[PDB]
Amino acid sequence: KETSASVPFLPKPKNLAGWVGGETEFDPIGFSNWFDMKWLREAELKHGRVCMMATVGFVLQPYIGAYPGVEMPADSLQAVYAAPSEAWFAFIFAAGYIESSSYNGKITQLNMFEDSDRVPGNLGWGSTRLEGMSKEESELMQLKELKNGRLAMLAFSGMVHHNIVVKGALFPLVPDGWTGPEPWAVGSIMNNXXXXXXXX
Amino acid sequence: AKPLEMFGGVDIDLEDTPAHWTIKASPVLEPCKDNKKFHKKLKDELYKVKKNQQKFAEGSAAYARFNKKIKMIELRETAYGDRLCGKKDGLPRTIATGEWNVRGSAMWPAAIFLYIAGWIGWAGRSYLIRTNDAAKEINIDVPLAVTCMASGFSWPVAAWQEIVNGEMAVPNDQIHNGGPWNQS
Amino acid sequence: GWIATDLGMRLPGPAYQVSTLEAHDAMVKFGPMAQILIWLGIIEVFSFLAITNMMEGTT
Amino acid sequence: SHAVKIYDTCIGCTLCVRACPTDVLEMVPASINAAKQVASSPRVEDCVGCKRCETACPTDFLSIRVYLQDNEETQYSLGLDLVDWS
Amino acid sequence: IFRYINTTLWAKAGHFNKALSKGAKTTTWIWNLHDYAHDFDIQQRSTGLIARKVFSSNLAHLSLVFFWISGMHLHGAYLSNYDIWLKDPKSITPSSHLAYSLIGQDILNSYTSEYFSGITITSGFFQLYRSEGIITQSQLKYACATSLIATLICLSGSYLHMQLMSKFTSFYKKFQSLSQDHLIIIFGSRSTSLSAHQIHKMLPANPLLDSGISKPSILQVISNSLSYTLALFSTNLSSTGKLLNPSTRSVFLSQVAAHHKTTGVVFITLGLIRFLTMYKSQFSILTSYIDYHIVLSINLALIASLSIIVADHLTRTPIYPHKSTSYPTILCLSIHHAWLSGFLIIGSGAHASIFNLLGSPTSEIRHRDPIYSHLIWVCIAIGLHSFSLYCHNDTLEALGRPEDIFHDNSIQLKAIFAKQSFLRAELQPDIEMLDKKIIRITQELGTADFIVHHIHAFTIHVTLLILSKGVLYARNSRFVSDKLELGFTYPCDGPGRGGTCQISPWDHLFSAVFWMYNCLNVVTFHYFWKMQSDVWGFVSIQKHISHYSQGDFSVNSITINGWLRNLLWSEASQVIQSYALSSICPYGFIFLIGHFIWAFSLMFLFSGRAYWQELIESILWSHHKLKIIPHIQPRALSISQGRAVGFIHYTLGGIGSTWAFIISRLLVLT
Ligand code: CLA
Ligand SMILES: CC(=O)O[C@H]1CC(C)(C)C(=C=C/C(C)=C/C=C/C(C)=C/C=C/C=C(C)/C=C/C=C(C)/C=C/[C@@]23O[C@]2(C)C[C@@H](O)CC3(C)C)[C@](C)(O)C1
Ligand SMILES: CC1=C(C/C=C(\C)CCC[C@H](C)CCC[C@H](C)CCCC(C)C)C(=O)c2ccccc2C1=O
Ligand code: SF4
Ligand code: SF4
Ligand code: SF4
Repeated sequence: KETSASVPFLPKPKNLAGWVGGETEFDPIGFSNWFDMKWLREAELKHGRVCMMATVGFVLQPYIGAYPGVEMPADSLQAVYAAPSEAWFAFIFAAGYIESSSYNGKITQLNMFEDSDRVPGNLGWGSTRLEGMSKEESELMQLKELKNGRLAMLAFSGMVHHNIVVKGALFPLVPDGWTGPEPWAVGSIMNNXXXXXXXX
Repeated sequence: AKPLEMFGGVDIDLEDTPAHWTIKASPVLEPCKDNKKFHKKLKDELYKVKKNQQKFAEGSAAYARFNKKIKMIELRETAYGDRLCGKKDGLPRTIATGEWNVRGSAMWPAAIFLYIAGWIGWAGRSYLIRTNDAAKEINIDVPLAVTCMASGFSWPVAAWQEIVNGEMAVPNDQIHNGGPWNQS
Repeated sequence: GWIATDLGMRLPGPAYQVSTLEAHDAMVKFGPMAQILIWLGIIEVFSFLAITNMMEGTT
Repeated sequence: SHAVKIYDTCIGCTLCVRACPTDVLEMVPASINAAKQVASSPRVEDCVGCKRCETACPTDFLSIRVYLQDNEETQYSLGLDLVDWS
Repeated sequence: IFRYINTTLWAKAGHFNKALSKGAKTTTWIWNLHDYAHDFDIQQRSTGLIARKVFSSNLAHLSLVFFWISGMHLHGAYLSNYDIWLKDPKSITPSSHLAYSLIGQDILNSYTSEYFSGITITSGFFQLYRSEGIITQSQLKYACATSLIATLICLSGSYLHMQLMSKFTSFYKKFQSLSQDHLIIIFGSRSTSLSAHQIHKMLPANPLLDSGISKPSILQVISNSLSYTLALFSTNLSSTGKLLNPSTRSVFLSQVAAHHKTTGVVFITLGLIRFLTMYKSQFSILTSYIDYHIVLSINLALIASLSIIVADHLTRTPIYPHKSTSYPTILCLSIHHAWLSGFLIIGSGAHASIFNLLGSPTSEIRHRDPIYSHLIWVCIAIGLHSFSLYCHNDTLEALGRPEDIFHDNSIQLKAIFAKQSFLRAELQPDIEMLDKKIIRITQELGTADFIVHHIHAFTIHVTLLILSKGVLYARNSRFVSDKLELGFTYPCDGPGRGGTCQISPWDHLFSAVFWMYNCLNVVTFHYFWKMQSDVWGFVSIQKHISHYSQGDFSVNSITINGWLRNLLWSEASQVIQSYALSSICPYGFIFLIGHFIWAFSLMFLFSGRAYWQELIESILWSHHKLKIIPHIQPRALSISQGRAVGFIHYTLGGIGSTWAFIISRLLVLT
């Protein structure tokens, strides 16, 4: 009974053959044993790519944003509201078109891989710059894509929550007079009993 | 000749123009931010809540919670200002004419609910079709159940594609029509 | 931790200028105790998985 | 008195006969089923109308049907105990 | 031993009954699974498993009650204004119950103290705590901790006894042992233990509070160390109950401690007497009643009778400090125990029927016709007499002939035995009052009290008629001669013999629940109107009394229209006009919901299941049309289940309606 390389105190996750993290098989909960892991790979790749683009845009907006005629909020979270509804509508339209056409209308966890079991996360976009590495460094390129995607996902999460704890821009990290985060102003039962809101 | 008295109080538009087809042109209604009954009702709400607030200590937590309630009430007053309310009640109205572009319109909630309700029904139907057994209805196949639940998002297209391709309905000669009404 | 806190070792923040007895309540009201609980929760989820997979003999 | 009729769909269960609390039903030989027997109701004057026979009948729709006739009730069909009608 | 405690049956629902082993073919399977869940008798395996299940389930429920007590204690320690209530109980309403500020629910919390807003509780837990010498938050913390520990202990014991007990287990059948140890060690040796608790913690504390030292020098005096106060410090001679404590408006706690000591002594002496006492006559009862259902019915009847005695004794035999003036608390303590008395009496009747069907009955079932016939006659006699005095008064008052009605100012029906029942209390010829509030004044019983007591007797007798008719006619009847083979609960025997619907003892309980509900709704209304009209209320310094209802009972309760107008209409003004009023918004809403639920029950009560089955089939056609096939086939509720659902909704809705109606009014008036 082998153990996973990543978490050595847990059994090695089966159904996680070599895709990217075959050297550090990491599935403690076991979604790969519960779900079609090809769909899981597709979701992870789409999340990683969307988050790479999201980190780049989130960083860029406060400084080199400002499309001619669009208004500029310093807090990049507020940029959704302080943007033209027309540009946002066209952008969502383009995203939906790309999502629908790429999978030939089989955009569904049941129907995603039912007849066109092409490859997990492959869309034929820019494949001309791949496969010249003799299927050995192409796997390394896929590994780099996955690592950058996961790092970008965690980074975008951190950027969003930093902008929330600061309630301002992003890059003025630890702004003047910030003196630490205590901004979560939502009451809680433990908060109610601790702060003596109830009782007495 | 004063249609108000002719019809026992109710008033008629008496004008045939397309510009009056909107709900905002109705003489029964009026924007809430300039309606006397709206002002009086929300002022009475503020007065009652404030009178309750003074009954407690100044530095207590109840005082702070009542301040938060007062802020919520004032935010509600300023938020419903653009909503239409009747010229006699002051209570804002919900628009059910398919306007799509008025405060308090019922088109957006209708669209959202219809989408999510079709999603729920489609997920349930997909699970029932893919589990053609009674054992799978008492002991839910949770992976398949959540797979169908996630797959239900494309219901407005998949359902129509099944309707036109003869995969949703079934001919009446394949299900029990009902009790016999004749034979002799 | 108790030794270090009693002997005077502190984090460079004025919010931590409390005795070790009140450290728990002060930091619960400050916030870091909730975050520590979240992190110990994820680590204990992994520990619970370890126990479940060891007692069942999977590992 | 009620009306207890036996139809051809009977398969000779004998369950209807066993369920009857007043010995209304009986088994008669026949040749329309693999059991070579069908039910009969020679004594429906003793049929109270409990319809236990209908509960016990396993055919798709009951091979034995009890038709209630309330404007027809006799002392036996009513289960009269304190009072005699004879 | 415990290696057989496996989770493999958790996924296998319905394992306990062999009738559910075929699988969930229809939706009736679900309801049957829920119905047979606690029916240990009919479940699979030997009789030893029945004993194990019964005992362990008793322990689990005991743990549940302990958890509820722990929750109440924690609410009192950390979610209550018990501090200011301790300091000034006559100006602060008890409240250990808050509501979150969501969806405007903030409107439910009301001003109870200058530093607290919440829902006024009427459970009387604050008076219990004060009578239990609980002053600091630490005491409530440790009470909650002990109750949680008891919950864990009882849960673990219930878990253990499913395998400690075995096929050879027999300790539950040793009824001599059970009776002796229960009686002595609990009723005697624990009553004296509580007497010790009171003598050593209440009398050291409650007199200190009554002495005006709510300070009690903090812990310098309150934390015991007061052996210079004497046990009978302020008995003031007199007789227990004749003279109340003027400060707390209750019986002196020294007298309560003496009562508990003497009752424990009496119970211990009775346990000693039981070694040689009167027997050999209840001996047929002794041998024939060794069964689960019979002892369950006996205990249910006994506990329900004790509950009604508690209901009548908690109101005008004031034991708790500062409780007689807290009128909503008094009302709740009476009425809740009244309802529990009714419900547990009905359960006793049901389990008597079950015992008759499972075990073998006794001699009284052979002359059942004279019994259940003279019961019928007495029910008819007191129904055509008690109620009609109301109908007669109503008709002759409508006709304008008030001199011909049954009233005090007219033809009067004197309550002869009650008026000569000055034995109870036998207090001095005046009243007692604490602070603008009446503690207790003797209820002057007149004509209206006579008529309403006869109404109570009539309703009790009809409910008893239904129960005893179900019990005695369980095995067989002149109508159906093999009801024993039909089981305990069945819809009918068929449309034959004119119609046999609702002959089962279960259906007799089904009707008896309606009649018990109707019986003590009148009890609730009689109490609620009589106390307001003739006991509760304000005072005048010139010894004049201004009650809440201004003496409406003796002049209006003689006619049904009086009940409709002065009780259900005039006294419902508080609940009906309770919208946007901070404390009583939920009571108005719950009044509306109780009406809705009560009317909703009628759909199940009046309709049969065949119509609903046909409608379900019509809908299932549309479901099958779109390839939506529920393989757990939809079936309408069974006849017995339809009746059960109807009865439950009926009683719940009506109880909620009364509940809101009484509580909102008493909260507004106080
Ligand atoms: C100590 C009390 C006690 C005990 C141990 C039992 C034990 C038993 N009873 Mg019983 N019973 C009791 C009191 C008790 N009963 C009372 C007081 C009544 C009168 C109402 C009844 C009436 C009664 C009947 C009529 C029947 C039983 C039956 C049974 C047996 C199986 C029960 C079962 O599986 O139900 C499973 C448990 C449930 C279905 C609980 C469902 C919840 C109830 C029905 C609704 C409650 C609504 C709730 C209070 C309000 C909701 C709040 C709202 C705001 C949402 C079992 C031996 C049955 C049997 O066959 O006996 C052999 C049977 O037919 N009992
Ligand atoms: C014609 C055709 O075919 O097209 C081709 C084109 C081409 C080029 C050949 C192709 C490609 C590759 C592409 C497009 C590759 C893009 C890759 C990107 C944008 C990666 C971003 C990673 C961001 C990260 C990790 C962010 C990290 C952020 C971090 C760590 C933030 C860290 C912070 O601490 C810091 C630094 C500050 C604090 O405030 C907190 C935060 C912000 C969190 C394709 C796909 O083949 C297709
Ligand atoms: C309505 C009705 C039905 C049909 C009612 C059924 C089948 C009830 C089951 C419906 C679902 C399963 C109940 C689940 C709860 C409700 C869907 C929601 C209740 C809580 C809401 C307030 C959210 C019967 O089967 C029946 C049988 C015998 C006598 C009378 C009647 C009867 O009156
Ligand atoms: S139960 Fe029905 S099928 Fe069977 S013998 Fe009787 S009538 Fe025939
Ligand atoms: S209705 Fe009853 S009595 Fe009549 S034949 Fe059927 S089972 Fe026999
Ligand atoms: S109506 Fe219902 S309860 Fe009455 S005999 Fe027919 S099936 Fe039985």
